[PDB]
Amino acid sequence: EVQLVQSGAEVKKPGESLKISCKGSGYKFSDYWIGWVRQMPGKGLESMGIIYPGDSDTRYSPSFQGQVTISADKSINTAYLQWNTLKASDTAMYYCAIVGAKADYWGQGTLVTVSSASTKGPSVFPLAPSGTAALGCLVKDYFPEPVTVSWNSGALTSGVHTFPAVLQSSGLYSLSSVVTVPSSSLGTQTYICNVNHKPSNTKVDKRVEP
Amino acid sequence: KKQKVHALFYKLDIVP
Amino acid sequence: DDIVMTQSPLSLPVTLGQPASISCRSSQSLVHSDGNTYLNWYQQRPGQSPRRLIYKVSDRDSGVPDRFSGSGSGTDFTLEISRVEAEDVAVYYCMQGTHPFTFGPGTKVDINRTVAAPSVFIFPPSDEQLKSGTASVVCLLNNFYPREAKVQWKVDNALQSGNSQESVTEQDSKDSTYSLSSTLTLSKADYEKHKVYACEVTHQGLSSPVTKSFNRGE
Repeated sequence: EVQLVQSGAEVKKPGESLKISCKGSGYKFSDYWIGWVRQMPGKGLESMGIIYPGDSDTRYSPSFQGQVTISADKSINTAYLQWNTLKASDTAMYYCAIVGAKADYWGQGTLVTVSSASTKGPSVFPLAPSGTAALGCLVKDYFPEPVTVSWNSGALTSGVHTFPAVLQSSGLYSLSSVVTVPSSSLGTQTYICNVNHKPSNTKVDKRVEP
Repeated sequence: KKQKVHALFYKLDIVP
Repeated sequence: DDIVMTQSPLSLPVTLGQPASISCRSSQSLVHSDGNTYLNWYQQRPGQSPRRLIYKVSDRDSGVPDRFSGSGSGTDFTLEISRVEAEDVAVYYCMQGTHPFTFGPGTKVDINRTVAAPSVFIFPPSDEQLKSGTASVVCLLNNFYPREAKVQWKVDNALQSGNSQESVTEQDSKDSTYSLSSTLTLSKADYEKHKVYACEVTHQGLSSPVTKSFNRGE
């Protein structure tokens, strides 16, 4: 019954304000400290600050002092984290947790993505091969995540590696998918990467030849 | 005053 | 002035059915004026929220199996797992347990196996990408272990920096290896000014660095 439930995923642009929430149920919300933790995509955990919802006594980590406001509406057992003006670098997963007690409870996280990019489907380019060979597809310049890749409509799975997307300086994502195959099968076997980007209704089949 | 500090130094439990 | 929290190693290979240990250090003693030492450990599995395992150096949280234990005093702290199980593959973090609640950097646990050298491949940009004004050159490092690997791009013997991005797969569930892609991005105008494009790979399984290269247009 004891739980912390956070508000849903946020898709926002730089310059907007944002206030996200964390509702605690099953215990006396006013009597336990609540903390906020930031996790940038791929990085470690960082403490942002804590609040005692009973009287809203707030203590910020020096690294986040002045950048955010932590507050609480105890009548509805809710704590908040707020930004006056978002930046792209605020893109991260944000957790709430009970701090300082003998019991440990965390929220499920709120994913915040801050970008001024517009929805865009990928260009798909071959990674051509020239006793094992490698080939692939480069899926470039798309927004937002995700894109899915399969090979030969799902019939080719052995030896396939599809890399996590990277965020380019342009604000668009890119990724590659590769497969290793017997070099003797080149020319006699057909290799097609099937790419899908649902946010732009993009479907591409790319035949990759030597 | 003391309850606030009690709640911060790993002395208070929660029971569902 | 500010306390600094470190962990060792940054990546820990483990084997299911065997013990494991992670270390944490603080730059100054973590003993509080009230005589207690406030040092916590946390586990975070892929795609899940963190969960605390240990508080006050050695007290185990409810529901945490007794194979987990914490130890240490002053500035030196350890988390031990007496017999690793599959669900224990995760990132582990120590944290100063009082304000400002400084986290350690995290130790990433993965599955141990014998050293395996990468197979290296290089891909020139496609003619279809070039007609759009950009050139992406890709270097693939396939099926290696451990994770640590260095990729150096060279363009007519000039070492490149700042114009590539790397992506690494999660550890493969089959052969417990990693793969990695490095993508060098140049303008079409810059790409056509040079001839020899090379990727040089250094890894514990390679007795000498491996270079793969192509000549533009050939």
